[PDB]
Amino acid sequence: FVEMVDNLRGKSGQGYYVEMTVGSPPQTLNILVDTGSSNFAVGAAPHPFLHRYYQRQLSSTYRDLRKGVYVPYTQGKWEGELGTDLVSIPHGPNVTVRANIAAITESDKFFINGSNWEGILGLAYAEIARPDDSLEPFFDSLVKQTHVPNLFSLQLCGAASVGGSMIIGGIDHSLYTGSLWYTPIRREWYYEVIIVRVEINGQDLKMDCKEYNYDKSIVDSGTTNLRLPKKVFEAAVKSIKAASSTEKFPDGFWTPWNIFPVISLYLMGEVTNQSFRITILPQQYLRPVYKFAISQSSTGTVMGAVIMEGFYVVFDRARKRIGFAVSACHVHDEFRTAAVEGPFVTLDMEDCGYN
Ligand SMILES: CCc1ccc2c(c1)[C@@H](NC[C@@H](O)[C@@H]1Cc3cccc(c3)CCCCn3cc(ccc3=O)C(=O)N1)CC1(CCC1)O2
Repeated sequence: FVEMVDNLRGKSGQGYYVEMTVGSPPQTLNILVDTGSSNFAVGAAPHPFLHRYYQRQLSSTYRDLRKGVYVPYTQGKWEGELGTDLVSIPHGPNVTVRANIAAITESDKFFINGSNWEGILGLAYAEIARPDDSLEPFFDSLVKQTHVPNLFSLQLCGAASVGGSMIIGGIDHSLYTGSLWYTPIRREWYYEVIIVRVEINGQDLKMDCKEYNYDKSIVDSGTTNLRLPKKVFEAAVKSIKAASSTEKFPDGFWTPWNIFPVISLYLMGEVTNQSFRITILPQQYLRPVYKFAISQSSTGTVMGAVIMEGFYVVFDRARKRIGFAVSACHVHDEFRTAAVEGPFVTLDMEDCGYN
């Protein structure tokens, strides 16, 4: 999959994007890779922040669906006009597919002033597509229309320019060390997973595990931070504060690598009563602006770039599971390294999920 290695770019905190083409003749656009949503949407009008935009008038293969659409994310939102067109990924598989495309015609706090992307590729499932689950997401269209296998993987590498790889249809073994460990996708909407235990410096947070997944835990390449439910964030911060008593930092805030604690999330494994743990280092959760990149949520745990930059993450849709392995590009020192380890014995893991 050599041609797909290093096909991701971005600036820190502004997301990771891949080059795509849309229309005939092909119009090149940079498109955010977002496992936390399910719509393919591109700027279609001359917003002043945009380097370029989709011009439907130039495409002979454009088809109008004569239907509006609107997607609000955590912070921004857009509305637009649904249609279909031919799409490919220059540094992806050698194929062209007819996909649904939302042409964005109005937006608020969505495009970023100074960013180098013009659209978003929602890689999650139909259940959360707008306006409804009948709007087939891109990856579903790709798998339907080609022989591309039903999985993709992400190696997000970080550094204020960032880089990475999206391997569509497979796994590049040179991008990770050790073994992949798989956690089940609990339900196909977001990439929802179940966290069964949390350790700060190998010390259990000792919370009811249901709190870790209240109301969701998801894997989201579109989110920068590791986001934790407040009751879990509260307990997480408390322990991180204690762990790091050598120095004091102000309340609002919430290089000496060895002073900061590693954080371990234990994830439901593939077998009854079996889990595994992923562990990140301070170099993952201390990101240059350093800013502390763990935050509160009312919408559950979001394993964003802070988690994903430690690991090669395989979205094995075919088998309804997500794989984690230590990333071959992750930043580490002579002392410590990000880790994926197992098996562990964990009882009542099905009770950790919220209903
Ligand atoms: C289906 C639409 C939708 C609606 C709500 C929503 C989500 C998705 C979940 N995923 C959010 C993710 O899709 C978006 C994508 C995005 C949108 C605009 C810009 C960018 C990314 C790039 C910049 C990344 C910075 N950043 C983006 C988001 C959140 C935090 C954050 O730091 C964001 O909304 N990401 C994340 C959650 C579900 C749990 C919280 O909320």
